[PDB]
Parts: sequence; C-alpha cells; structure tokens
Amino acid sequence: NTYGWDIVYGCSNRVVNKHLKNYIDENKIEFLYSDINKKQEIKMIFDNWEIINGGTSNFLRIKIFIKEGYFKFRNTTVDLSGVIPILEIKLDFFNDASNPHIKELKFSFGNKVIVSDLSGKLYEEDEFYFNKLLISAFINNEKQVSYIFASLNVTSNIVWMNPKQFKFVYYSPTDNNDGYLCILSVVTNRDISKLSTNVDSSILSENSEVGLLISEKLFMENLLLPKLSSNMGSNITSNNFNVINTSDTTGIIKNKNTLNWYGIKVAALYYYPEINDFSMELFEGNKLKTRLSGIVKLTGYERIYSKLNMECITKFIYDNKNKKVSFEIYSTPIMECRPIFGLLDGIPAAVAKSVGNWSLKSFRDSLAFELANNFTDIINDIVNWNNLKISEVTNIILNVGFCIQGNMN
Repeated sequence: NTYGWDIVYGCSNRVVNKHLKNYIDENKIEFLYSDINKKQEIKMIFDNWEIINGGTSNFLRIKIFIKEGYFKFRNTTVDLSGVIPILEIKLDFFNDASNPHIKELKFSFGNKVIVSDLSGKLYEEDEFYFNKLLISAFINNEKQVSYIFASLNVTSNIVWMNPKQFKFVYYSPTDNNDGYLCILSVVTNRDISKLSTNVDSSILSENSEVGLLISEKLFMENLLLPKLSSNMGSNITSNNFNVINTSDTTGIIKNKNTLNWYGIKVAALYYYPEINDFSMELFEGNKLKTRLSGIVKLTGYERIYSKLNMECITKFIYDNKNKKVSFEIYSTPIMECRPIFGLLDGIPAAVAKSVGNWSLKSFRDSLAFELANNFTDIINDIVNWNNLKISEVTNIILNVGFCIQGNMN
C-alpha cells in the first residue's frame, strides 16, 4: 500500500481551496510594487486563488483570478481586471513563534521559487514579458499572505506518531481531481533520501476529505500489540513481546520470552500453561495469522505434560457506526493437543488431553478482542489541515497499511 514511508497524511484540494477562498474573502489583499526609476508598476487586487493539478514535488500549481488591477511599463497601460495567470509555487514548513514544537506549513517565496506557467487568459496581448517579470514582484508581499495550509505537531501526546523528518508533496492523478499531501518518518532518522514520493491514492475516497496512512510496522507495534499483549493474563505485558523487522515498514510480532498463561481450572485443579514461542504476522491484507507453541504441566504429576500447538487466523473488523476496530476468529487450522506419557498411566494421559484442549481454547479466545484507541484523536494528532480538527471519521481500512479517513467540519 504505502511507499517506504512511515506515516503519510493527505487532504483534498477541493477542501483547502475553499478555506483558501474565504481567507481571501477577508479582502485585505492588494499587491503593490514600483521599480524605480525603471518606470514600472502593478496593483493587483485578488478575486480567488485555486490550487490545481500539475504540481510537482514541493510545488503547488495555482490559478490566479484577478478582478481589479493595473500594470504599466514605459507609459503603456494595461488593466489586469479579469486576467487569469497560472503559477507554480513552493511550500515549506515554518517554525512557530508561539509553540516552536508546532511546525507550520505556509507559502514561501524566498530565494527562484515562483514559476509562471501561463500568463493570463485570455484578454491579453502576446506582449506579456513585462507582466511576468512584474508579477514575480509578488515577493515583496510574501509576508502579506500568511495562510496556514496545515499545522504539524511534533511532540504530541501520542509519542509513537511524532515525526522527526517529513516533507510536502502534491499528488495529481490520471483522472483530474486530486489531493495534496505530506509524508513522514517517525522518531527514526532513516535514509530519508532517496525515498520515493509516490503516494497511494487509496488514502482518500469519494466519501472522505482527509486521509491518514499508517505503515504496517507502526500498526503492529503501537496498535495491535498493546491490546493483545494485555489480553493474556497478569503475567504477560508486552515487555514479554518483541516486534521484529522484515522491512523498515514490514513487521512481525514475536514473543521475547516465555509467556506465563493465567490459571485454568479443570476439574478440581488449576493449571498454568506456558507458550514458549509465539508469532503473529499480517496475512492476506486484513487477516492475522497466529502461530504459537508451548506446554502445560499437570499439577501433582509435574513430570507429565501436554505439548500444545495452535495456528489461528483472526480478521480485522470495522464498525462504521461506533468507529470500533475489532478482530474476530476466522479459522483454526491447527489445534493439536498431544499428551506425553508411557505405557499404563492412561489416567493422567487423559487429564493431560483435557487440560491441553482447555488451554488451546484459552489461547485462541485471547486473540479475539477490540482495540481501544480513539482514532478521531489519532487522525487529529499530528497533522490538522488548515488548522482544523476533523469532525467525523468515515472509514478505517487495514489492507497491509492502516488507514484512517474522515471529513473536517
């Protein structure tokens, strides 16, 4: 699903364009420049700006609607009322003067980083070498446009999501409509470059304005494990578990050491089985394949035990009404209970079979739980597009990556 990145955020241009429009409908947006004494000047008054496709890398490409204005070179007069230039511009992150741990995504015309694609439509004269030279005297008014495309929060209450390195990229598809987006690596200072910038269009959907894609690893470590590792009795606590790397984004859950199961009462006695090696890897996109093995000693016959082997597939489950993530039992392709005894003593062998079969059930049963995260909290945790929270989460998908989707209000 993802592309070698750790957490990817994304937003509809259809969304930001609109918050852009009434940031402009605030109306204090006139641009003046006069080159002296080169006899040049423009006064541009803006109707609307509109982000469009064609944006490559850091850059946005945007349609500029002028509805009042002028422009003079060498005693030549041209009123810019209605001309519609098309620019490409750079965005970069700007640290904040309030909370510096909140980095802020704004326009940036430093020093160079504005290109003119089309000059105007279509009320112009070909002789527009001067308009372009001059409207790149945009820069003088860089500070005037302080629009916040997204707030990005390092040092949030959710620590595993905190980004160390991260950068902006615009996704334009093959069909026309699009969403731009922001890519990160959390905590880890990995190679970073060269990583791709290609993004999964899956992140957004027809129903959803904002999307968030969590890598498989982060999901395993910070979403599944925390629940699982506390679903198995008081002598198991995730400190008992490792998550092992297979890629820098692909990961398997193995046990760090012996897992001490809680006590099961069979007939008159309590038994305390122990799983010795444990494995949970992600399988067929949305299912978990669990593969454990261990034993259970017979209390009172210490040196007579039952060897326990299970394979058990569980499945992701999403409840769109209460926004709950769930895993249920899909199959139990292996539940093998094989008592170890010799000759005559069939009588313990039989309780060994029975404690074995009870223990296996206990195991499986623990693989069927419901996570407790607040996913609304999660999507809103690091990136808030346009300095805004998301009201409703529209879908959650586990297809190798872990994807949360929603609408802002």
